[PDB]
Amino acid sequence: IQLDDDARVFVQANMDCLPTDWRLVNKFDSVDGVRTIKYFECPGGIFVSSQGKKFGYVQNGSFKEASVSQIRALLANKVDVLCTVDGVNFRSCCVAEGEVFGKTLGSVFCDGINVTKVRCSAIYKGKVFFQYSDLSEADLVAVKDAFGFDEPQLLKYYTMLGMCKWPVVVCGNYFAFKQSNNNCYINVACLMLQHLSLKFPKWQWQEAWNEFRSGKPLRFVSLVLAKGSFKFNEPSDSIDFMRVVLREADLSGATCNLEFVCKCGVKQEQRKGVDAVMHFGTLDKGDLVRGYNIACTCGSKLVHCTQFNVPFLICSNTPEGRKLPDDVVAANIFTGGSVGHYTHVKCKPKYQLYDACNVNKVSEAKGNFTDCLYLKNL
Ligand SMILES: [Zn+2]
Repeated sequence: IQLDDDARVFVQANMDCLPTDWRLVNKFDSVDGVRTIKYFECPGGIFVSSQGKKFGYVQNGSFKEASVSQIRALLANKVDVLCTVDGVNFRSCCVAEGEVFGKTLGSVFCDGINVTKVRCSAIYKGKVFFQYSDLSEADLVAVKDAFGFDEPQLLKYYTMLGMCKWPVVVCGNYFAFKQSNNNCYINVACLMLQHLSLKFPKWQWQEAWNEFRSGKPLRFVSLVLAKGSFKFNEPSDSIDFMRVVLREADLSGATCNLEFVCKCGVKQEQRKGVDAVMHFGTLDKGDLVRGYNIACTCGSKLVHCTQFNVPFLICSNTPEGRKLPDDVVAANIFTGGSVGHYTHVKCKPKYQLYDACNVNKVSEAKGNFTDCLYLKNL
């Protein structure tokens, strides 16, 4: 015949199999004077047709040339979806069935999955679609309000959401991440965060945290990796991850009084929030009260905490072998060597080692500990 490849495909496909809503025409007509072959009749008074080799449709009395995709879209049931950039304001949009979402929506995620190249279907009806390309200044304001991100951070977030497909499994009363991409610093950090009650002012963070608490941490993890300077597949410190998390949380009630003494002189401060609950340079809470030394330009500062008003404490240090202080609830261990694996112990009632996705009663654990969590006697 003389039809275009696509058009030939479409026309002779639905020839040896004429669909339900249709009707075989197969006739000649004179539309706007021009000889036109009408192939089929479709709902809405549309006749899929050809003016020789040009392809299209007749509606009312006019012929319009159109791609097989445009026709296929015109005949299809439209699906309505909710588009947003921040998960706070939404607009309903229609997308042709069988068509690719990306065409009309730009880059999009749905339920944590990139669907920029998925083909539309009634299953997506009423689903939320997150857009993130071609963002106006208003959009970026919205994003800064709901995510606390700028544009590069947002793009990083969707990138991580794409790449971080780590299975998460149940281990006793906790969850843990299958090991890959040097993710154990994330694993032990989250094992520690699972003991904590937190709320987050920014909506996307609170929502992600709710999923986290219900055993679905990947979204939240992706937010954290986006907020910080973490690189996929690159090992980092558990304490950094925890710090980013806690910097995002509402810890306004948490304070403590600190005193420093060194050659530079004498300083007294009240630290608030994350600064009140995270401490570096000792693993022992008791040292915070009795005083301990950290390194400084002048050599070494003496550090003393005189007042605590905190929901919990995390004391961290460069990895060291030592007997665990008496009140520790959970701890991170950095086991060096060539690479550098992280594992985690919980102390009560059973002293237990969490390593990837296994749990075993501890027989002997000498170190090297890097983070200790305290919930009582503060
Ligand atoms: Zn000094």
